[PDB]
Amino acid sequence: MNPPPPETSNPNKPKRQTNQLQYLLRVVLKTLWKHQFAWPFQQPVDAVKLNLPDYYKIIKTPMDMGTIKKRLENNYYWNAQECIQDFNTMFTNCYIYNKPGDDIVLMAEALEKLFLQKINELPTE
Ligand SMILES: CCNc1ncnc2cc(OC)c(OC)cc12
Repeated sequence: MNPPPPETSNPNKPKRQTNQLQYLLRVVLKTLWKHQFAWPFQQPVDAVKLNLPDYYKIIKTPMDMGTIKKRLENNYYWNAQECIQDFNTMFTNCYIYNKPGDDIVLMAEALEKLFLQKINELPTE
C-alpha cells in the first residue's frame, strides 16, 4: 500500500530562486534524467504496481527525481543544498532498501557518481 508522495509545494515554506538551483534543474537533473539508468528513479516507488509491499515499511523518507524535478520547477527550495539533500536521500534509500550487487544498486552507484561530478562545481550567486 502506498503513502502519499512527497510534497512539491508548500505555501508557508519560503521560496528562493538562485543560480545554483537553476543549474541543478537545467544541468544536473536534466542530464541525470536522460541516463540509461535513470528510469527506476524518475517517479515515486509504487509498492502496489512494483509488488514491493516491504518498501515503505523500510523506507521512511521517500524521494525520487520526479519529485525533485517538480520541486525545482515549482521553486520549492530555498537553496541548492536542500535540493542536493533530496538527491542524497534518493540514493541512500536505494542502498538501504536493497543490497550491494543488486542491479538497481549498480544503477544508483553510476548515477551517484555522475551526480557528484556535476555538483562538484556550481555557478556563483
Ligand atoms: C520503475 C520500476 N522501478 C523499480 N523496479 C524494480 N525494483 C525497484 C527497486 C527500487 O528500490 C531502490 C526502486 O526505487 C528506485 C525502483 C524499482
